[PDB]
Amino acid sequence: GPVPSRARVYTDVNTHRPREYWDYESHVVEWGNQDDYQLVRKLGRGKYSEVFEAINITNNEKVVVKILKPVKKKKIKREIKILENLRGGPNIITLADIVKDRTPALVFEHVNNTDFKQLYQTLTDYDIRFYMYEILKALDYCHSMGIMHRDVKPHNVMIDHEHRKLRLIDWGLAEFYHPGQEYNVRVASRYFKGPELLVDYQMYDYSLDMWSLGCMLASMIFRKEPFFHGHDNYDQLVRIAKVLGTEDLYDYIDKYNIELDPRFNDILGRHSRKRWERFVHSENQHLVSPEALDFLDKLLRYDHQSRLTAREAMEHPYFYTVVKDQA
Ligand SMILES: CCC(=O)Nc1cc(Nc2cc(NC3CC3)n3ncc(C#N)c3n2)ccc1C
Repeated sequence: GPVPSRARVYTDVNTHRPREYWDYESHVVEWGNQDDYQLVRKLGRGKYSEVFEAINITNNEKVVVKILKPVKKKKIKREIKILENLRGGPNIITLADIVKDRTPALVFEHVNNTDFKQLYQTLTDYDIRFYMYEILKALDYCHSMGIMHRDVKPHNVMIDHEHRKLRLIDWGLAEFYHPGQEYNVRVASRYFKGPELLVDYQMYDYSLDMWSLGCMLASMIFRKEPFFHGHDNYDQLVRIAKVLGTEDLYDYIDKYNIELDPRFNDILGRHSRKRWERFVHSENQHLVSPEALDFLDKLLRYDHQSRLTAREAMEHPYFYTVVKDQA
């Protein structure tokens, strides 16, 4: 069977906490008063919810309400517990309230978001570095708190551009990291799935989030959304292999003694590792630096153990200007 793996960092953070921190099955939800909110307008939909703008009539605050579709009580408890554990951390969305009426509804802080597919197009080199740094602060925090997001992607990053304000949202797929735990690989949107998910390696960790982040960075600096455009989960690994190369993929599989689905054998083929130069063009060149490419290269690795940590990523030369400016 497959070789075990442990997170390089924050390995035992949960083991050292009282049981109640991570044992979300035991959590008892604190319900607020539904009558404090009036729905204003529909914002959109999710896999597990319908999302509204509302107003708290107690204090006239704008709020966002996520009314949950039918989900197991333990999955709702997990998201609540994680949001409560992370509350106050840098750039983490605030869960304001939990209400029922017998559908349960999560009430969040409102972020005045600029349209994903209209904001990114205006971003400068500096803007990308700045917002990437802000996401890294949220990820280092949640990882340090023993939590994997497992769904990092543009839709889950709210940006109020006028206020240079960012929040990482939608903790519905997030989970506590426990050394030895075999996690569900059916997580994350296709284009952002890490190689560990695609090859069915269950003993993954915080490093999953760093792959997803690298996918985001590539899409932003290269003006290519998505970067890895697979047709399905199988073809998704092929798209990755056409860039990172098949030699390193098969090295990863060997190292962990992973049993590769036989479907893959006739589709992965043989690919060279490509230089990042082939994605640079006259339109995107203003976003691309040696620093950007070095950083990206160090996130997008097959081997989860070799990817930068959040805290290592924050020390990369790509961010030196940002770090100086924040003083
Ligand atoms: C809260 C529901 C969730 O977890 N995901 C989600 C959010 C959403 N839209 C949104 C949209 C906004 N602001 C936009 C209207 C100006 N905000 N602001 C804060 C939050 C939050 N949290 C937010 N979610 C649309 C679809 C889904 C699935």
